[PDB]
Amino acid sequence: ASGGGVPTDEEQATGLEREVMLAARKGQDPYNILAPKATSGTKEDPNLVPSITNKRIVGCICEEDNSTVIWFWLHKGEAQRCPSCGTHYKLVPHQLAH
Amino acid sequence: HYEEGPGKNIPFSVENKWRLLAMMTLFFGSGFAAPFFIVRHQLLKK
Amino acid sequence: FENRVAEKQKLFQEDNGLPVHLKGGATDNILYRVTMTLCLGGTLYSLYCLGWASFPHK
Amino acid sequence: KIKNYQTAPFDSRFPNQNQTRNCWQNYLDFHRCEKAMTAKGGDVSVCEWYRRVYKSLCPISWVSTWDDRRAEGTFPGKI
Amino acid sequence: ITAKPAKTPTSPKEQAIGLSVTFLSFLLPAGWVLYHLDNYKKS
Amino acid sequence: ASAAKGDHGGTGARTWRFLTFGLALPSVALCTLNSWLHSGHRERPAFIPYHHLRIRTKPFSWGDGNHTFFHNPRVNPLPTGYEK
Amino acid sequence: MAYPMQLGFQDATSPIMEELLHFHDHTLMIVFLISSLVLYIISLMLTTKLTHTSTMDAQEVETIWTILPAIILILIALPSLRILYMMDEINNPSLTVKTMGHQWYWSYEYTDYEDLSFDSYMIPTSELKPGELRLLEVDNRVVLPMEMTIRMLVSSEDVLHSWAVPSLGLKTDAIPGRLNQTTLMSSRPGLYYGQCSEICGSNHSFMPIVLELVPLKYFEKWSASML
Amino acid sequence: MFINRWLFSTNHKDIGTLYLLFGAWAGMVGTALSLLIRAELGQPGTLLGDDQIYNVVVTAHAFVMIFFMVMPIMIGGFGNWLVPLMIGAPDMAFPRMNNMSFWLLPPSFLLLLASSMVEAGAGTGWTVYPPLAGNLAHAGASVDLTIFSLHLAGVSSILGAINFITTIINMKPPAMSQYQTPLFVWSVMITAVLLLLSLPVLAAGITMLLTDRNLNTTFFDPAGGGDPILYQHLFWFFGHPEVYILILPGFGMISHIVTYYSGKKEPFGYMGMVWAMMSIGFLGFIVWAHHMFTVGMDVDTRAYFTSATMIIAIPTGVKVFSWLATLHGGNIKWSPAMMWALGFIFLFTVGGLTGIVLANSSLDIVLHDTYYVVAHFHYVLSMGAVFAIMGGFVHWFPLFSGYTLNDTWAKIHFAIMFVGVNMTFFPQHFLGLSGMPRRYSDYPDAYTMWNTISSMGSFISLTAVMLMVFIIWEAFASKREVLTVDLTTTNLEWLNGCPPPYHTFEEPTYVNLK
Amino acid sequence: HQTHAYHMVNPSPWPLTGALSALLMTSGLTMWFHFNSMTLLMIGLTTNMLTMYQWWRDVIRESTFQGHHTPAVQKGLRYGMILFIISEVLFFTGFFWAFYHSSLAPTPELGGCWPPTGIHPLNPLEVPLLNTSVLLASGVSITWAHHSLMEGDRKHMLQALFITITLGVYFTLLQASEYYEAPFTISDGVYGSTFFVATGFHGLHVIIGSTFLIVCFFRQLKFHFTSNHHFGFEAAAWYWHFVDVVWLFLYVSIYWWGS
Ligand SMILES: CCCCCCCCCCCCCCCCCC(=O)OCC(COC(=O)CCCCCCCCCCCCCCCCC)OC(=O)CCCCCCCCCCCCCCCCC
Ligand SMILES: CCCCCCCCCCCCCCCCCC(=O)OCC(COC(=O)CCCCCCCCCCCCCCCCC)OC(=O)CCCCCCCCCCCCCCCCC
Ligand code: HEA
Ligand code: HEA
Ligand SMILES: CCCCC/C=C\C/C=C\C/C=C\C/C=C\CCCC(=O)O[C@H](COC(=O)CCCCCCCCCCCCCCCCC)COP(=O)(O)OCCN
Ligand SMILES: CCCCC/C=C\C/C=C\C/C=C\C/C=C\CCCC(=O)O[C@H](COC(=O)CCCCCCCCCCCCCCCCC)COP(=O)(O)OCCN
Ligand SMILES: CCCCC/C=C/C/C=C\CCCCCCCC(=O)O[C@H](COC(=O)CCCCCCCCCCCCCCC)COP(=O)(O)OCC[N+](C)(C)C
Ligand SMILES: CCCCCC/C=C\CCCCCCCCCC(=O)O[C@H](COC(=O)CCCCCCCCCCCCCCC)COP(=O)(O)OC[C@@H](O)CO
Ligand SMILES: CCCCCC/C=C\CCCCCCCCCC(=O)O[C@H](COC(=O)CCCCCCCCCCCCCCC)COP(=O)(O)OC[C@@H](O)CO
Ligand SMILES: CCCCCC/C=C\CCCCCCCCCC(=O)O[C@H](COC(=O)CCCCCCCCCCCCCCC)COP(=O)(O)OC[C@@H](O)CO
Ligand SMILES: CCCCCCCCCCOC1OC(CO)[C@@H](O[C@H]2OC(CO)[C@@H](O)[C@H](O)[C@@H]2O)[C@@H](O)[C@H]1O
Ligand SMILES: C[C@H](CCC(=O)O)[C@H]1CC[C@H]2[C@@H]3[C@H](O)C[C@@H]4C[C@H](O)CC[C@]4(C)[C@H]3C[C@H](O)[C@]12C
Ligand code: CUA
Ligand SMILES: [Cu+2]
Ligand SMILES: [Mg+2]
Ligand code: NA
Ligand SMILES: [Zn+2]
Repeated sequence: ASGGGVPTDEEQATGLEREVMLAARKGQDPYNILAPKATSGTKEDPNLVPSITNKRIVGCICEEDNSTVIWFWLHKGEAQRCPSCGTHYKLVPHQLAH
Repeated sequence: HYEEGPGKNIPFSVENKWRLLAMMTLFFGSGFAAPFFIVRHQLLKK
Repeated sequence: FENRVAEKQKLFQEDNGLPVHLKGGATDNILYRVTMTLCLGGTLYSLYCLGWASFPHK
Repeated sequence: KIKNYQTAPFDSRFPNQNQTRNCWQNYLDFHRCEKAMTAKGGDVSVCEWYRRVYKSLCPISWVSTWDDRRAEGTFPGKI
Repeated sequence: ITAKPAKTPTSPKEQAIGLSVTFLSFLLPAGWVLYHLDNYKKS
Repeated sequence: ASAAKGDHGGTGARTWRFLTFGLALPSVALCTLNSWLHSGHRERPAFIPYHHLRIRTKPFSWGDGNHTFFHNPRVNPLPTGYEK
Repeated sequence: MAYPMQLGFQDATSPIMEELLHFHDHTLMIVFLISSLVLYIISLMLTTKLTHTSTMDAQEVETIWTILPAIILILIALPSLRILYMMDEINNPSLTVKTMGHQWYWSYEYTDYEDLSFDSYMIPTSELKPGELRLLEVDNRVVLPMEMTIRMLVSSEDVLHSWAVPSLGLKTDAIPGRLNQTTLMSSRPGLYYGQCSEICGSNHSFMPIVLELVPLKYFEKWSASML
Repeated sequence: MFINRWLFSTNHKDIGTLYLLFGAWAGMVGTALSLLIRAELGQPGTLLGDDQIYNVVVTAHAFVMIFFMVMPIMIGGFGNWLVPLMIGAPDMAFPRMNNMSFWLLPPSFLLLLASSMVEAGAGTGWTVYPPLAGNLAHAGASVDLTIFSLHLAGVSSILGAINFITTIINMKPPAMSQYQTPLFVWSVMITAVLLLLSLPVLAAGITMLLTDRNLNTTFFDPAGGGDPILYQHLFWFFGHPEVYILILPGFGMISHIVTYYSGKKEPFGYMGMVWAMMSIGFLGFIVWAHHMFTVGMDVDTRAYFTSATMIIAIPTGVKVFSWLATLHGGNIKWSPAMMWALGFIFLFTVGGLTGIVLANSSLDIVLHDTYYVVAHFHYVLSMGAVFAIMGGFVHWFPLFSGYTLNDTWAKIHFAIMFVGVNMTFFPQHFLGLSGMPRRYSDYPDAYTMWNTISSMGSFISLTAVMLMVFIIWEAFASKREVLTVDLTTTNLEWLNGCPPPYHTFEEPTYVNLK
Repeated sequence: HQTHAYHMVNPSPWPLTGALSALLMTSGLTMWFHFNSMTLLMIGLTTNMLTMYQWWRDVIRESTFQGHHTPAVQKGLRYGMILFIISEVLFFTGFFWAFYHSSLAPTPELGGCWPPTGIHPLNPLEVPLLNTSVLLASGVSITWAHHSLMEGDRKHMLQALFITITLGVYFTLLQASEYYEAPFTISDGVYGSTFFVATGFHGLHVIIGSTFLIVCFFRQLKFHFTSNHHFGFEAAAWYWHFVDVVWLFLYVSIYWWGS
């Protein structure tokens, strides 16, 4: 009535599928599958934006339910503020693949 | 990889504006002329 | 039967710069050439047919 | 008798633009009546109203084609 | 929008040439067919 | 409806195999019995050259152009009637 | 028929066509108003140096520009449907005439009493008599009695055609295997023109309709002579 | 490398480019056909002296403009180029299938040109109604080649619709809801949904015509119990959604252009715009029989279709007034693109309103199959779609190429085209009200004046088209490279430079959930 | 290097070979229908099979062998298949509309009745009923196959899938026999027209569905599927259910109500 013989993802997943699977197991999100949660966005508590380079495009939904998204490049260095609401963002560069 | 930037992300060359003029002229010109020649074809069959 | 997926994963992940449709080996090249030859030849033949059918044979 | 017909009157069974069935129905009725009358020994003149109506409404080519088919034995309608 | 000056400027003379060539590429072939219409009709 | 059986406490592979061999296949066996019993060639009807049937507005691109694709001489008459 | 430089509808020959003229006037007024208002507002928005670029609230003006159009549509729909149903009213005709479309001419049949029928072809331009209309004249006209309700039955013996007479507000497609009904009623005597209104091939532009409306007495003698 | 890049592409930008090129070429074919139409009608009498040829020209003109020019440009061109950029996606969901959607078009176009070359062509009207399109009135390969052309174009669009819907639903930043996507993206998704549902019905219908013509079926043949009216239902069931499919992406681009040149960060009443497009899409599936008011339909059915059709004006009105409300209080930039958008708003409104006149079955009895209908759709569809395409083209050309156009030349082009299209089509309202039938190669003498003026206006538009080609040439010839673009904070597609790199968003955007 | 989970596909020649094969098959049908030749059609059908083979072969290479199908990619493929099936439903809708239009208002040429005069319909209680139990049963067996795969049972997955396929083949064989035995043909008016074109397209779909299941069978034999990642099988099953439901509508409409 029952038996085995069918591989599992743990045994057979490869390439990027395997990476996303193992990273998710450690609670990490190297392939940006999840929406990051916002900090208070102040000068002292800026939103930390990971990047593998020295600039990353940020999209700011200023207030919940706004249909307009404010887009801008966040560069490495001092924290920048959203052109519309002023909330702070700071780039935290490099790594991903060891 | 492929070339990138102005004049490089297209299937035709814009290196020479006169060769380009010739290309655009054949391209758009062939399209506009086709119906006239199809009508001519049909008139000459009978 | 035995599971030989890992062998195939190694073959297809081999860093040789080959696009996936040719990464299996020499056979991929042959099958591709057969396919493209039939497509291009058949298309030329179709143009020929169109030329033939475009005129009346009274 | 009871006639004095100008043209086929409005028939509540066929009140719309498509009058195909009105013509067809009256053609069938005339020929069904005509058959019953010539059969059981009677007068075809009772079938007159249907003949007038279908003659007024039906295209000549339809009536003609249907007549030809009844003769050939290929008329699909039941008479 | 802001842009830099033309890398290969097209002078008025050059524009007159491009415009003329363009108009001619559309008008000549069609003009030819239309002119010879009667020659096609019954021949 | 709910059928007339029961399980539902957990629909798994065992349950679906049970349905395959206990209901599905037996139903197919019964219908196969009923069909290969009610078969037997029916006496073909008299031919009447009805105009709405045996349509021919352009010859078929095969054979002599007058035979349908899966033409059965026994039951499919041509526009002129059954074949020899 | 249409005359040179005509802008609107041909003069109404029947009461229904008059009805449509009044309804079109009503609708066109609304079309003029709305399009001019839109053009006006475009020019109003584009002619001031004053600005207001911050976020604007919408759920208030959207009521106005949703309720107003709805009311205007009902104001158009009411008279529209009144005419639609009016056209449909049972009228009981005094005569039934059938017309069959053919690849490139119309045939007519008056079979209420006698079996009268004939073909109606366009008069070639080379054979037009002085003062006759190019592409509109036919050899045999559709003689009909004026001031009487007539039932027109339309069909075809080949492809689709469409029987139309603008002055009477008529257009009924001629479909093979189908018998379409429409009623005709001319308030005046005269000649009324129309043209095939469904592409039927090479000579679609050349199979017109000409109705000749005369008093009943003349219509009867004509029917007789046409047997 | 050339073949790999341009024949084996899996890149959304390159594929959008192939589509714009294909559409521009098709536009030339479509324009020539339209000039042939107007030349035949330019003076009383016959020019071609062969009305079957005239009918073939009218037929091909419609197919080319609709299937090869408008759809490829709006959906395949602007859609492929802009949709992934506007949502920060790395490419389309099925980048390889996307390439086949493109490559099915040249063969489809070849089949259309083949049908006009063999036999006497398909002089059927783009509606291809039987029995005229049947194997007796149109014997030979022409109509079958036309049916096959439509099959290929249909498969191309259906696969494209699946691609766009999947891309728009599945590939937005994790934090972006559907209510945070730009209006163009919404316009493309709704268009894709209509394509997905309507094209298969057309495919069923034309397949039935194909079998009636070649396998002795009689779906539309009364002799076998069929009905020509059935084909009309199946055709128009697809046909009405198709006209909305042709304008929806235009509405999307108009919203962006108007917002952009009004110096606004967003369109007025965003949710009302989304609602309006969805309602129009929905209502567009329940009004088809307004194309059949003279076929002999029951009066109640006619009253229903009259009413349902009119209701579409409500959601459309919300869009029109919202565009005006977007202009309100703006720092208006009088660019060539803004001019096209303003011309669109006005010309579309005019055409839409004559559509409302036609919605009334009573009046339609008299206006059906006359030039009033041709005037109606050349305003909403021809001017509407073409003006939206030109506005979008001049607006995004610098993004696609990295070069700027000469603004003065582009304003001149707009001016000429505006005069040309109005002189060509406005007089057609008069011809329609006075009774001139559509699909006619000649007309009774009374109609001479308006047809003469209309054909003259058609030449003015030809002058605009030739000028357009020159303008594009001049841009590519001078090479004025873009430096700065305003309002990028609310126009993401411009944020990666002009032109953006082959691969964009390799590292996705960062968007907080809060 | 990318930091998103989506698939950037290597430049491929398949979209072009596929498009050309479409041209060859359509040109081919025209050459066959009018210039009595099947040369173009044959080449077209051949290049089409070759294109599908290589294209789907590559999708297997990209997923099973290279690991490009992350959850985001698989989610998109789910939407793609659902949308594809929806377009197929609408295609059949046109044929059901054609059937109902003709049958609900039989014209005088048919005798003003349905079925038309001279048409003797098949008994819906005979082979049509058998075909119905056959597809319904394959719907049960494929569900068993699916649960076996998810439960990691190789042998029973293969057994259930085999049974499903045999049932699909049985349906096809029965239908082919019905086609040969039918006293009416596709040329027998609108009755034969609607019957053969609708059941004919359905039959084609059964063959395509069976082929897809056979592909899954061999991929399973080769251990491609894991107990948790097997979209090809899921798509095959969704498609199979679609084919099943279309049959139920055909059976109810054409075979039963239309008799
Ligand atoms: C038919 C083609 C005409 C042939 C002429 C070409 C001659 C080549 C000699 C050869 C001399 C070699 C010179 C080498 C390099 C430059 C020339 C080029 O490589 O040669 C070819 C290239 C380039 O194309 C050209 O050659 C010039 C085109 C210039 C276009 C300017 C467009 C400006 C508008 C902006 C568009 C969006 C881009 C803007 C944004 C920028 C992009 C991001 O094309 C392509 O490979 C892809 C285009 C595919 C499809 C487009 C329409 C086809 C319709 C076919 C249906 C037929 C049905 C039967 C119909 C049968 C007919 C009866
Ligand atoms: C080139 C055409 C020349 C026509 C000359 C007319 C000859 C008059 C003889 C002078 C002889 C006068 C005596 C005749 C009376 C008979 C009345 C009637 O029985 O016949 C009734 C007919 C006749 O119509 C008239 O009662 C006259 C109306 C004329 C309107 C002219 C607008 C002109 C705009 C400029 C060029 C057009 C392009 C603009 C586009 C306008 C959008 C429609 O009604 C129609 O159905 C025609 C129009 C139908 C649909 C269009 C609706 C949208 C209009 C938009 C208005 C925009 C205004 C902004 C201003 C526009 C700014 C651009
Ligand atoms: C871009 C393409 C497009 C669009 C968007 C439309 C939009 C509309 N069309 Fe048109 N139409 C065509 C393309 C298009 N059409 C084509 C190609 C044909 C003919 C095909 C052929 O036969 O070959 C056709 C045919 C056609 C017919 C058939 C006529 C006949 O053959 O006899 C009808 C019938 O009702 C009609 C109606 C409408 C209506 C009511 C709208 C509505 O959607 C318009 C709504 C818009 C407005 C009304 C303007 C904006 C609104 C306001 C400013 C608000 C206030 C307004 C009011 C209160 C009224 N159209
Ligand atoms: C999108 C649809 C579209 C477009 C743009 C046009 C454009 C034009 N059409 Fe139209 N036409 C139809 C769709 C369209 N038409 C349809 C559906 C029919 C009905 C056919 C039938 O009855 O079966 C028809 C019928 C038709 C008739 C009626 C024929 C008859 O009844 O006998 C006439 C008559 O004047 C006409 C004229 C014209 C003219 C002069 C133009 C144009 O010349 C006007 C100016 C527009 C342009 C010149 C387009 C320029 C665009 C480009 C070149 C693309 C540029 C590309 C990029 C920037 C990327 N058309
Ligand atoms: C011309 C026709 C051709 C088309 C046929 C279409 C599909 C059929 C193809 C193959 C099907 C048959 C076998 C499949 C292959 C191997 C099966 C062997 C597995 C087995 O033996 O399974 C057993 C089931 O019995 C089984 O087969 C039993 C299987 C038989 C079931 C149907 C037989 C009916 C017998 C009479 C009863 C009818 C009464 C009706 C009652 C009312 C119903 C509600 C359960 O055992 P286990 O110990 O828990 O299992 C351990 C691992 N195997
Ligand atoms: C065994 C069950 C499975 C059915 C299919 C198997 C074999 C047939 C070959 C191809 C079928 C594929 C699709 C169906 C298309 C037309 C209907 C075919 C249904 C069928 O096979 O019907 C047969 C007719 O064959 C005919 O004409 C068939 C003539 C064959 C020519 C095919 C014509 C191709 C037309 C295809 C158009 C394709 C358009 C597709 C559009 C896709 C969307 C863009 C019935 O035979 P008959 O002798 O009339 O009656 C039986 C009397 N003893
Ligand atoms: C066929 C049927 C259709 C026909 C006609 C419909 C046209 C409607 C005509 C008028 C609409 C009246 C709306 C009233 C809004 C008042 C405008 C205003 O003044 O705009 C703002 C209000 O926000 C807001 O409503 C947001 C800004 C304004 C809100 C409305 C803007 C759009 C108005 C219409 C735009 C033109 C398009 C009309 C379409 C026909 C100003 O804000 P506050 O004063 O709080 O702050 C300023 C700081 N203080 C406090 C120190 C003064
Ligand atoms: C004779 C008369 C007319 C003939 C016209 C024939 C036209 C073309 C014929 C040749 C086409 C066959 C070639 C195989 C196509 C496979 C497409 C496919 O399978 O496309 C997939 C997407 O659609 C999905 O899922 C789900 C969708 C699957 C689509 C399957 C394609 C079938 C094509 C026919 C469609 C007919 C339309 C039906 C409606 C009537 C995969 O997307 P890719 O971008 O490739 O990869 C993305 C990678 O991440 C994968 O690892
Ligand atoms: C489902 C939505 C809500 C329902 C609201 C109503 C809208 C559509 C209802 C669908 C079913 C209606 C059937 C009613 C039958 C009564 C009409 C009838 O009897 O119509 C017949 C044809 O109906 C036919 O095919 C009808 C066949 C279909 C026509 C309707 C088109 C819709 C089809 C596509 C829908 C896609 C949805 C996807 C499905 C999963 C025949 O033609 P008549 O014109 O009658 O000829 C008689 C004349 O001689 C008298 O003058
Ligand atoms: C004589 C017979 C010839 C008749 C012509 C048609 C012939 C065959 C059609 C049958 C189609 C076979 C399709 C096989 C697809 C194989 C590739 C596949 O199934 O690819 C899968 C993705 O799904 C995917 O693209 C899903 C792709 C969906 C494709 C299904 C489309 C059906 C095609 C219909 C075309 C005709 C339209 C009808 C005409 C009117 C790969 O992902 P997984 O399975 O999760 O694997 C990954 C795991 O191993 C990781 O652990
Ligand atoms: C709808 C789009 C069409 C727009 C109208 C076209 C605008 C004018 C195009 C000019 O083209 C031509 O002009 C000629 C006449 O001026 C032709 O010459 C011809 O006529 C001659 C003299 O009259 C000869 O010298 C040559 O043999 C000759 O063929 C002819 O070939 C043609 O190329
Ligand atoms: C509720 C929904 C979305 C609101 C939001 O979540 O932001 C909004 C968007 C558009 C609105 C609709 C449009 O504004 C059009 C209509 C306007 C009338 O004022 C009320 C009904 C009306 C039909 C609106 C109802 C409702 O308020 C809608 C449907
Ligand atoms: Cu008869 Cu047009
Ligand atoms: Cu419509
Ligand atoms: Mg019509
Ligand atoms: Na003329
Ligand atoms: Zn912000």
